[PDB]
Amino acid sequence: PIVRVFLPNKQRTVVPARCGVTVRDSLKKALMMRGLIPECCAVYRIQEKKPIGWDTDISWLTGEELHVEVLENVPLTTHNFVRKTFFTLAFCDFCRKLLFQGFRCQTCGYKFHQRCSTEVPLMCVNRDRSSSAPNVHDWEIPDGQITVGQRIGSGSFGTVYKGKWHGDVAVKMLNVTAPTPQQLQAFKNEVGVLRKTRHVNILLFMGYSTKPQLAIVTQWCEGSSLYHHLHIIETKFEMIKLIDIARQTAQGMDYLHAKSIIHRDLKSNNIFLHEDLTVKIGDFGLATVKSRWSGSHQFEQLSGSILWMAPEVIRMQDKNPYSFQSDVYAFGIVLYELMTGQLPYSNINNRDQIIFMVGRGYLSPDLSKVRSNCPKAMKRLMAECLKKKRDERPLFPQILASIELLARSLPKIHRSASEPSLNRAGF
Amino acid sequence: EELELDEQQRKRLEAFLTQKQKVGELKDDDFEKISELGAGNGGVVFKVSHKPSGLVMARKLIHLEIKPAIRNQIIRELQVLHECNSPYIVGFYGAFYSDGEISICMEHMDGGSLDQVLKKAGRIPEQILGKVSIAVIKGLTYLREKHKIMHRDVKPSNILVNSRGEIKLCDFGVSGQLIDAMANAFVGTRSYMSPERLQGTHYSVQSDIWSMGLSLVEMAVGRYPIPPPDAKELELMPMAIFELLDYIVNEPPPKLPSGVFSLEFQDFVNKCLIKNPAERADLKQLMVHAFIKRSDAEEVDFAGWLCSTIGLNQ
Amino acid sequence: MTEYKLVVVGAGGVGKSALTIQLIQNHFVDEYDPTIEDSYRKQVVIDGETCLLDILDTAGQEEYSAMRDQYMRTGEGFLCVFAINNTKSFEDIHHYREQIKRVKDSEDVPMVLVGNKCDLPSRTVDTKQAQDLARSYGIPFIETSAKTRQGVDDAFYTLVREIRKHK
Amino acid sequence: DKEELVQRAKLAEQAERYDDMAAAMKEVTETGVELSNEERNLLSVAYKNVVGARRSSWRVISSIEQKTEGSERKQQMAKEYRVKVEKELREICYDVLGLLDKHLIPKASNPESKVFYLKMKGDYYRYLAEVATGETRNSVVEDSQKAYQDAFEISKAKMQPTHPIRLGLALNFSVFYYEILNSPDKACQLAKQAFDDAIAELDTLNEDSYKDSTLIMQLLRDNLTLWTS
Amino acid sequence: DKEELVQRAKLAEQAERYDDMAAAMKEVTETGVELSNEERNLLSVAYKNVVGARRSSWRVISSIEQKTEGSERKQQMAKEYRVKVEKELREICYDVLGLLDKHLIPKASNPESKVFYLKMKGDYYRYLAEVATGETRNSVVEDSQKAYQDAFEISKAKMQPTHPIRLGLALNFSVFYYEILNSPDKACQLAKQAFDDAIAELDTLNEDSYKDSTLIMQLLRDNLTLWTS
Ligand SMILES: Nc1nc2c(ncn2[C@@H]2O[C@H](COP(=O)(O)OP(=O)(O)NP(=O)(O)O)[C@@H](O)[C@H]2O)c(=O)[nH]1
Ligand SMILES: Nc1ncnc2c1ncn2[C@@H]1O[C@H](COP(=O)(O)OP(=O)(O)OP(O)(O)=S)[C@@H](O)[C@H]1O
Ligand SMILES: Nc1ncnc2c1ncn2[C@@H]1O[C@H](COP(=O)(O)OP(=O)(O)OP(O)(O)=S)[C@@H](O)[C@H]1O
Ligand SMILES: O=C(NOCCO)c1ccc2cncn2c1Nc1ccc(I)cc1F
Ligand SMILES: [Mg+2]
Ligand SMILES: [Mg+2]
Ligand SMILES: [Zn+2]
Ligand SMILES: [Zn+2]
Repeated sequence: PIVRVFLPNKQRTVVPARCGVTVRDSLKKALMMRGLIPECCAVYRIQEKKPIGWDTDISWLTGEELHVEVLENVPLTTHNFVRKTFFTLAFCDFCRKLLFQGFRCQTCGYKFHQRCSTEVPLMCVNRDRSSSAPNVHDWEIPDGQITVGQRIGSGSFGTVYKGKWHGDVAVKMLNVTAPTPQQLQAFKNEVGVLRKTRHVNILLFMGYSTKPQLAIVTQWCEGSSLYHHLHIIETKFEMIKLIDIARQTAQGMDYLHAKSIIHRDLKSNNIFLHEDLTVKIGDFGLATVKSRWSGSHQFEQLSGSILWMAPEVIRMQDKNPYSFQSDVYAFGIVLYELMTGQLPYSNINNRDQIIFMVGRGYLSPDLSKVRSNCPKAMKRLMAECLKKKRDERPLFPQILASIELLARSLPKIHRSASEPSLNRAGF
Repeated sequence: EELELDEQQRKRLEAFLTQKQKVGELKDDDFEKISELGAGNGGVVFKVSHKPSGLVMARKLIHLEIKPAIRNQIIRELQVLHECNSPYIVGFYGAFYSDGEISICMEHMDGGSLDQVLKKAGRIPEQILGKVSIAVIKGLTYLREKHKIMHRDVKPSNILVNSRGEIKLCDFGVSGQLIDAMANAFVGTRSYMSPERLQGTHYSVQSDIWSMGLSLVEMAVGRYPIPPPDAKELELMPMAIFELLDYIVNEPPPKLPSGVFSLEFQDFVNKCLIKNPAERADLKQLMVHAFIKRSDAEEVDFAGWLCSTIGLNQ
Repeated sequence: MTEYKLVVVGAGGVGKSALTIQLIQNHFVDEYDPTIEDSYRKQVVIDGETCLLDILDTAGQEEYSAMRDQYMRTGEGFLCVFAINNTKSFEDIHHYREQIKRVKDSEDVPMVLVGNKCDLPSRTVDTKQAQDLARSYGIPFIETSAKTRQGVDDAFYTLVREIRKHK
Repeated sequence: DKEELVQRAKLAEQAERYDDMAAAMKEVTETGVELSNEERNLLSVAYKNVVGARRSSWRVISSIEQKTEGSERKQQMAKEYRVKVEKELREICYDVLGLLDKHLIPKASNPESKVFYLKMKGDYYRYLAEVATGETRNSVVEDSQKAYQDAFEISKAKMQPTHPIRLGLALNFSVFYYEILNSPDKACQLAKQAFDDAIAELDTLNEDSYKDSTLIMQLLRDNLTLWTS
Repeated sequence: DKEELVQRAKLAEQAERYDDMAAAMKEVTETGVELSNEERNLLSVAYKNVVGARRSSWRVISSIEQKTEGSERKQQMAKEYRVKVEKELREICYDVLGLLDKHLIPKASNPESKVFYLKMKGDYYRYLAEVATGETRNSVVEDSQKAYQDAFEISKAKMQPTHPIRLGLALNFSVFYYEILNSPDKACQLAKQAFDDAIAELDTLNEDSYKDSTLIMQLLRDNLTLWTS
């Protein structure tokens, strides 16, 4: 008289069917061997699955097949909550609105409103008053003026030639050969959108030309890319310098989103470190030259690199996968690259496998390779930026604000922790 | 010898070795580009000639920004090719680094890759296909014995031929560091990796066998087998990449249509496309396959047929 | 990350289950509860790699060899266990190796020879016999005691290393 | 030299010591010289911090008072604490109003500074009223009405429908309406009109003020959505 | 009477207003009535809030002091402000220290209360030494070491090593060693020993003492991780 038992984690065992012996006593040894306890698990019999008591005699179950499923009764969990009110710009992590009076975790810095308490994640993973007024603190250059420069490199959709037009200018030779009239019109519209733009941290857009094939003319930049300094010379950066770079990079993304233009291609190659101090970004927008047209349509064709692509843009089940969340995810990968100094997925050499495992959600960037001097708040920010779902990702105003807060909080957090406070919360 | 090489193959190998002995150091200024042979996924191939010797060779340039240490490591790893000598491998001359570019000097092949031949021919006769498979198996065996290296990138684009009918392989993964470097370069349209290797489990040449079988099927049908032809698509005798990968992982593999292909060939491709890599036969078991025996028994004037199909005058 | 399927085989009573339970839970079972089938999972770092071990502990009683054969077919490497006080269990290592060859349809299967119960007095299978048998198959020999835990990790970790070599 | 006081207040800002900052800026106000655009922000923020802290204290005390509903003198003690903090808040607001009406209102060369000062006056009257109860509440409500009307007229006349000051003034006026007059219809109408005006010039967003304007607009949308009920 | 003071202190803590609560607890302990652990926890938290805020302010001010050197004589007035802040800190520190000798240390009825008071004395000695210099700092740190050793000996001889209070005492002692003796080796060894002792005594505590231990152990792991380099 024996009973065959199926166990979680695709395991199994057989126990004898002795009279006077319960199922719980029979399987206690197996559960202890497998780090489980009967009280936190359920037992079912095949008859399709019928739950039975743990105290049931195994003798009456002779010849039967049993299955064990783990229960869930005590999530428990907690954070160290201290009441506090922020006098600068801040937002609830859950409710995404302005935050004047609420609660704060001393552990990780999670902030939420009084009314948002029941929605806070359980695991410390590392008639109301209205709001108020918070504190305050046709442009084609004619031919004969473009100096055909020297070939430099070829990217996802273009080629680089540094020419002369009233000084050094950057010219990108597009890989598109035959633009459709509708495609040409849309290209002109987007160029006109870009022309009336100007910012300290965005490269100037300087028109275009169409006589010598079709190419884009932009302001040339001196120096080198971020990707070079992170992985060519392997020059390390200090916390102040690194967070400053991140803050500057985020500064321009808010501007671009304010003018309602999706970057779609923020990879570490596309960030310049001009004059060794100022972050400048180029090579953005241009929806026309990507997703090669089959006619009067531009059905989405994937192109470029895959490390900085978000899961949804890979999945391609959405009509307009390139949304603000794509730029958010790109910024997350950029933060990770700056913080670790190692490219993501450094243990997989098959790009097909990388694509597949990103698409099914099975693989995410490492979170243990971070250094041991980065404050936990930046880790929380980085973790939040890389969420699989696109709905819960933050938008760039919030990330800019949190970066600003953690930056101004820098001088006091360098030293080690001291004595922590007690619970000081009511639940 | 020490191998099963006839007089012709041995003599041609000796001649190529003698030609290599006439080639010394390689530099950028030592070669002049004659024509472009095609652009790769992250590079391009140019027909070049070594002016100090006048020999016309094939040169592939790879653009990948890496640190000098990795460059020198790849240079050291590339030196193994000198001891590699087999009729089934594209001849090489050498490689060097210059101008932030990776250049490799290899034997120029006038026959071109199988992709252009298939494009200009539509479909390939089974007799022609059978001859290539045995040479592929022998080359894979040579690589696995002499160097224990799995190609991992077996596809029609990596097979070159000549007007003489000889078949050789290339683009093998000899340098693992270079393999890792090219991993994060750009994106492709269609792939051929085995479903198990997508799961992080290594089974060496089983994936190569699986990829070879699918490549042979595609060359036989004149269409990418994924997705399988539907009704009128099969009667003719823009899918997303993620869709293709998921379909490959979670669908039964396709098969040759009945009647138009010999049952031995259908059994061979079924064995070569077993979903379980463990159940898939190895090179030894595939060698003793009845279809392979028939192919060996058969004799085909492949060189003349290829010249006629391309249009070359003998 | 890396999963290894390990099968423990050998004659009844040699200590297959006691060895497995020492690996999984660091506890020695002194009772003799004959196995019909038992499988376990254990995550362990071996040579710097985080390994998921599936341990398939089989019946020594030949009455249940059909179940044993189903476990063997899924396995990647085999611990072939005898007891140092049971000469027939030692002689029957040949039987178990032949079973592995039959079920795996291969003569090239990772295997480690384990001589268990080395804490006992009056040992009757000597070191020279055991090392000669392991040598005859080209496999490692590990002495173990499930009671003292001597050799337990070495036996399983060596098998993992043999599987890696074979891959 | 007032610049020394300016630097002192700037240091105190990051020092998070707001009482000393308030006193230092009050000294500069007492100097009786016309202020710059920059210093006005510091003054407003400095007083706003203290007023907001006191407001939060009053809110939590009132919430506790509504919560207890017992029979004990703890409620009386809490009410005494509430009246004490209300008294000190009244003193602070009176000081701010006096300084404003004696130095800033009399000397307003540029209309924008006048609009800002009137907005401050109205918001501080609202701060008074939210604890005020009785005839004095009605009087300060009327004074806030006058200030808001005066500011709104000049804003509609000589201020773009995109500049942040006008947006904040509209927000404050809407809040004052919704809280004091409890007239959601007109407040919603004003909010919709202001949002439409802002959307009209959705392009004219220069480097100087891009995030603040859109942040205010988002807050307006949120309040309108909340008021839809 | 005293219960009314307790309610007042709880209300103040809820409203985050601290100085009034500090004075209330000071008079509560000056009354000389029996003091329980729950009551003194409120006093400790109250003093901790203000002292930590002012410590942060001093740290920021000192950072700004050395932020710029080749400039005008504004660093001079900045350091004058810093000295004023330091004097303010010294006054409250002296009051706190004298409070122990007045009521806490003499009215010592239970060993864990003595451990708690000595730990507080050492912590505030370290706080003073943060700004103290020279012979005064040396004397203060010697006094801190004396209290540290006395508290640790009693903790070792009397109660279990798995209680959170002992863990906090060890952590603070290690931090003091790092910040004064600057001996990473001795402090690291002591921290590792304490962590191992805590790990040995696991799964043997009460329902209430299941969360404090987690935070303390996490902090210990963080300190060891940072100090390993
Ligand atoms: N002294 C000693 N006894 C051991 C050792 N290993 C196992 N035993 C004892 O030998 C008996 C059989 O052990 P067990 O692990 O059940 O053997 P098994 O090979 O799994 N038997 P089966 O094939 O029936 O499943 C038990 O009484 C066990 O305590 C050992 O190393 N030393
Ligand atoms: N404004 C610029 N000034 C200087 N160099 C530039 C400028 N824009 C592009 N480049 C160079 O262009 C090279 C390759 O072209 P890019 O398209 O910028 O790179 P890329 O990232 O491969 O292309 P994409 O579309 O961004 S993926 C880079 O390595 C830069 O050195
Ligand atoms: N040995 C060769 N002899 C003659 N032509 C060759 C040879 N190798 C490559 N070519 C040609 O050059 C082109 C570019 O080389 P490839 O590296 O094969 O490009 P590719 O096919 O895009 O790269 P993959 O990785 O194989 S898809 C090929 O498509 C052929 O037309
Ligand atoms: O060429 C390659 N991939 O294709 C490029 C995209 O078309 C390739 C790919 C991997 C690799 C590892 N070590 C060398 N490797 C290559 N080089 C190579 C190998 C053999 C010959 I013979 C000539 C060669 F250039
Ligand atoms: Mg190729
Ligand atoms: Mg057993
Ligand atoms: Zn938390
Ligand atoms: Zn919220």
